[PDB]
Amino acid sequence: GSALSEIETRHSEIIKLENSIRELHDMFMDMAMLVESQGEMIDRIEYNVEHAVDYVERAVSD
Amino acid sequence: GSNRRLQQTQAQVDEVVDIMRVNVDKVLERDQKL
Amino acid sequence: GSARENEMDENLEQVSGIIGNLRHMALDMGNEIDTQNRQIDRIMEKADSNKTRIDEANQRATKML
Amino acid sequence: GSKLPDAAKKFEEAQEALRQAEEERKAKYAKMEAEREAVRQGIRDKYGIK
Amino acid sequence: ELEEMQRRADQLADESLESTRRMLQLVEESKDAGIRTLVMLDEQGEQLDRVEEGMNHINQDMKEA
Repeated sequence: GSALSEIETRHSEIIKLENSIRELHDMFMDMAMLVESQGEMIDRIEYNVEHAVDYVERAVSD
Repeated sequence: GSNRRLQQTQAQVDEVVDIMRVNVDKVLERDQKL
Repeated sequence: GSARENEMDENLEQVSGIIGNLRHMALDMGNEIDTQNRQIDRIMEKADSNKTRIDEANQRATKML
Repeated sequence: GSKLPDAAKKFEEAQEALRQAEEERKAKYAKMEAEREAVRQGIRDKYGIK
Repeated sequence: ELEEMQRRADQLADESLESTRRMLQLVEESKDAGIRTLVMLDEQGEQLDRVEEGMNHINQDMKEA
């Protein structure tokens, strides 16, 4: 009872807190994982653009 | 007592969790656009 | 045993702190990403417009010769 | 006599090198799209957005 | 009876403590992750602005045609 229970309940409540952190953390990881990957795709649109620029730009000046 | 400080903490998280969910969502819409 | 809990209580403090930080971090990402998502929406409209523009363009250039 | 039906084989081998590059590169992009849409969903469920 | 209650309680408490420890690594990593996440989004912001400028230069030239 009140001696041991006060614990057990504090203990329980902590697991709640951990699992919340767990999720939170998980979300933070995936988040990075995606923005990492997206960064890559993006710098390819940097490649695609930088080119299309050189091309059309150079195909005007007379 | 310090228990109250644990309640608080949890809230503080559950808040952020929700926030982030939404942000992950946003990001999915982003990843899609690429 | 107060020593035990005292370490516990200082761990939670410490945590609670960092969860602070992560809050802000979250909020910031959010608002900022939206911004970018807005930017990407633009770029999609512009590229679609240059599709239509470069296609009708070479049709006149090769229509000349 | 003249000995150049090979240049036909040299350049025809090049041309299938071009067929390989772009028709495969098109197929590889198709599957990566689908399989990262898988990833996109996998996690979407992980957290239950809709 | 009561002897086993206090031993019990001692283990339950430690488990909890170890969790605080565990919570802590989690939160650390989450932050690092947050920061890196942001660095990325920030420089990605630059790039995109450059990409927008690119799409504009096109708007200008094809306007000359």
